[PDB]
Amino acid sequence: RKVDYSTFLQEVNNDQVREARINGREINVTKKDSNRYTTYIPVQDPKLLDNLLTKNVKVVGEP
Amino acid sequence: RKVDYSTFLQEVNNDQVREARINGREINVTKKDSNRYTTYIPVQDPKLLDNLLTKNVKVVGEP
Amino acid sequence: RKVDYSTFLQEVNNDQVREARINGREINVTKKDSNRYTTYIPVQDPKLLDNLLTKNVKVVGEP
Amino acid sequence: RKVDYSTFLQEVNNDQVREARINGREINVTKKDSNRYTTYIPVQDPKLLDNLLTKNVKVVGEP
Amino acid sequence: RKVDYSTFLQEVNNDQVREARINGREINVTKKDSNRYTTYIPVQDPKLLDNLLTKNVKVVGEP
Amino acid sequence: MRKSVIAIIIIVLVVLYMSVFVVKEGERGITLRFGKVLRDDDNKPLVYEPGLHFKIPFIETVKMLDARIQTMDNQADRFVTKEKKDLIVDSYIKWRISDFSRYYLATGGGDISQAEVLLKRKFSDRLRSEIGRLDVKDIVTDSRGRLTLEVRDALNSGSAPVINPNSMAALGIEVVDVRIKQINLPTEVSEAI
Amino acid sequence: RVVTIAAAAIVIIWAASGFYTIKEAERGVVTRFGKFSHLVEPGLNWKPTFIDEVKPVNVEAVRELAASGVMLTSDENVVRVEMNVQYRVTNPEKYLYSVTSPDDSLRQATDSALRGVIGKYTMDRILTEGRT
Amino acid sequence: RVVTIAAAAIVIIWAASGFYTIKEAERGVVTRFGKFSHLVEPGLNWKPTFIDEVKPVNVEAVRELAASGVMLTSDENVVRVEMNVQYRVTNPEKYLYSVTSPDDSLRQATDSALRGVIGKYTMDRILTEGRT
Repeated sequence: RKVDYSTFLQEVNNDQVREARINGREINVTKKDSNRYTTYIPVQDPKLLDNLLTKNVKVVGEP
Repeated sequence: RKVDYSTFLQEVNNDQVREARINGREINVTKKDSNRYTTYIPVQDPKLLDNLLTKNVKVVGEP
Repeated sequence: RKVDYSTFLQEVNNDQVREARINGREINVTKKDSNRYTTYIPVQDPKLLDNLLTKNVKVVGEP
Repeated sequence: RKVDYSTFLQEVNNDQVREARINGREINVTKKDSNRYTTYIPVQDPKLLDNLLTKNVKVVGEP
Repeated sequence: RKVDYSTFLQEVNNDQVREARINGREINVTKKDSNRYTTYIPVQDPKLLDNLLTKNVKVVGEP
Repeated sequence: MRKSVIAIIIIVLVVLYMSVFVVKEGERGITLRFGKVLRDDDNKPLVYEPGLHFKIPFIETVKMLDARIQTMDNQADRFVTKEKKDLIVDSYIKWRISDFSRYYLATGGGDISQAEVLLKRKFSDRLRSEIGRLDVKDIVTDSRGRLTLEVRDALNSGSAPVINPNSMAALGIEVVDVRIKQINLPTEVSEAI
Repeated sequence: RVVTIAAAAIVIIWAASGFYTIKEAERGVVTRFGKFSHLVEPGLNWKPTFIDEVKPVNVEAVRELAASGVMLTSDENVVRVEMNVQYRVTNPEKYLYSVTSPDDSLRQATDSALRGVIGKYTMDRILTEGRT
Repeated sequence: RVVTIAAAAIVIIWAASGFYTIKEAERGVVTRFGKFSHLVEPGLNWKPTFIDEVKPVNVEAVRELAASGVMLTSDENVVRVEMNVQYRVTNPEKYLYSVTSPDDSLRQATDSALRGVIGKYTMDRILTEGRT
């Protein structure tokens, strides 16, 4: 089940997810209600990390 | 042992890391209490290197 | 020899390095007292070149 | 002739350069007095082209 | 015909170009007076695209 | 056999390569043997004008003397004018080697450093003595017509084929032009202005 | 037969290394073992390799020099003055052998001449009717 | 023939130990036992070991020293005076066999002469026309 990047941004703007597993382009996302999905970054977005860090959303990388 | 990036940055702001050996995608980290672990950059963040330099945290590259 | 990147940073802040030869990943540092050593960059730092210039440190590229 | 990058810079700010041709990392530098010397870029500098343009220095690309 | 990058920027700043087809480094410039030539981007210039869009210049990418 | 012929021809070729001598048009250079190149050809050593020459492989060493005008600049100086006002003169002097043998013999070494320091000392002394008689306004107004030409003529002649030991003509050097680049005032006078 | 083939090979290498190119704008000064052989026009040319050397010099191009300084005037006044000097190279043997680094010598001469000329005039006369 | 071989070896050792080198700026003095009988120019030379002793002294290079002091003037006024003295060495025999450590002796002589001259003139003359 795949979710739009924009929708991801207004969703995290509403403080509703907890974890962001970043695997290169694709991201594994779990909401506050234990709903898991995948989102794709269109292009490189520097503001992504700043927005994710500011709103207390945890991020984890992958090997 | 792998440690989450958000926890890593918060711990760095806590001034509890002493050395961070960065291997490109990888980071090998030593806590002030001699605890060794390993973490990952999700996507390139110059603010990471800025935060480690301003916190007087040792940074190590390798060939 | 090998020297930590943060050590190089604080070293160039105090103005006792003279020549810095950049070969891609590696750095061959020349001290003011004819001491030569080697440093490595953790990750791409735009502020590095500006900082080296503003302190009147010779910078030499390689083919 | 090989000339390092720093003195090329303070020659640019002291407008002794007339034409610079950049094929790759290297720059074929021509002075106002028609003396040419090659320079090597240590690491990519975003401010380099801006500084070159503001000083009214002729810039030439390469195929 | 080949026209230098700085000359091309002086031309676009003076409202003389109409459309620009960008193929990687290569750029095919068409002036407002139906004269076509070709230029090359020396290094990555972030200000280039902003300057082109600001001066009401048609910009066309290619496969 | 043919191997011996190849060996002998390559050995004579490398001997010729080690014994070849080249002198460029710009400079005139004489051979440097450890003992005897001094006082060659009776009193005056050999000049060795530019061109091909032959040298003994190891008894002597190559070295060159430049043969065109050199520039020596005095970055900063302090002079006292007639009215006891300090002045800073930044000036450059152009000198040409007149006679090479006497230039080599009189200077301690073939290096231009010794001749440069001798010229700087004499020129500085010559200049200091000359200026003290004038006023700062006259210095800044018509220096070239009253200082530089007179200093150059005095340094060439040596006043204050007859050669004065005091004169620079006694040395192999000759002064072709003396100019004053920049004139500066003490920080107090500059602040007052 | 070996000696003849060796001679042919060495003369072929001699001729191949003999050729050189000189840019259209520039001229050349060729010296055989440092004797100033002659003056060489632009284009493709031949010279005995390992015997004579050619030095190229930019003659067609026009060279510009900038001279700036804080300079004392006649009426005990200091002014910042900037000049540009355009010059071109002729008879390149003179440019190559008369004076070491002619550009620096010309820069120093320009500074000296600027000081000499500016010393005569007063500040206001400069600031108003300088250029001509 | 063992004695002959030993004698040849001693002669070869003599030849290999006799030679010495002198830099261009320096000049050597060779002493025949105690007495000095020759001065040698900057070139490769050979001396009989244990029979001749060579000492090199720098000549061309110039030595520079500083003389600085708190001084009493003619009108009993204190002044800080600094000077630099540059000298060179000639006649190495005198430089080596006249005074113990001539550099220190020249330093003290310079200090004494500067003391003698500064106290002759008054304070303001020293302050204004001290340079020439």
